[PDB]
Amino acid sequence: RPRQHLLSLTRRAQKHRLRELKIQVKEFADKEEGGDVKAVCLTLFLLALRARNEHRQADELEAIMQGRGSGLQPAVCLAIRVNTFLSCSQ
Amino acid sequence: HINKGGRPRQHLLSLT
DNA sequence: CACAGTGATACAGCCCTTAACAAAAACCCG
DNA sequence: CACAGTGATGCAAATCAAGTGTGAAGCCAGACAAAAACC
Repeated sequence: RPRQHLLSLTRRAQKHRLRELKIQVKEFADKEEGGDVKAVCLTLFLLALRARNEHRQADELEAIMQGRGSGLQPAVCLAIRVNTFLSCSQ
Repeated sequence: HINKGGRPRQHLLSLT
C-alpha cells in the first residue's frame, strides 16, 4: 500500500517514518551544540518558516516559547475604545 | 593534543 | 496657514535562497 | 406589531487561592504482531 499524509497521521503511527531522521538530529546536536534537542528542532523550524516566508507564524511560535502577549492592559483598551470612536456596545 | 582555541560555541538559542 | 480622516493605488524596503569571500571577536600558547 | 443600539447598574454565576497528598494519563524504551487497501 502507498503511504498517506504526514499531518493526517496520528500521535503514534508517524514513528516508522521519523525514527531514522531523529537520530541524526540527536547525534549532531550532541556533538555540536551540547545536547539540546527541542532547541535544535525549534530553530530549524524557524529557518524553514523564514525560507518559507511565513514570519507571522514564526512570531506566533516565538509567542508560545516566550511569555504570551495575550491580554492587553485596561488602559490601552480604553485608549483604543475612545480614540477610534468605538461605542461600548460595539 | 594541543588546544587551538576559537570563538567558543555559544548555545543555539543565543545565536542569530 | 485646521486638522484628523476616507479608501484605493503605487512603490519601496526588508527579508528568504544560492555560494564564496571578508571584517572581526574569543581564547591558546609559543 | 422595527430593530439594533446607548451606557450605567445590579444580581447571579463562574472561577480561584490554598493546604498536601493522592489519582489519571502521556509517554520513553525497542521489539513482536495483527487489519487493510492496492498489485
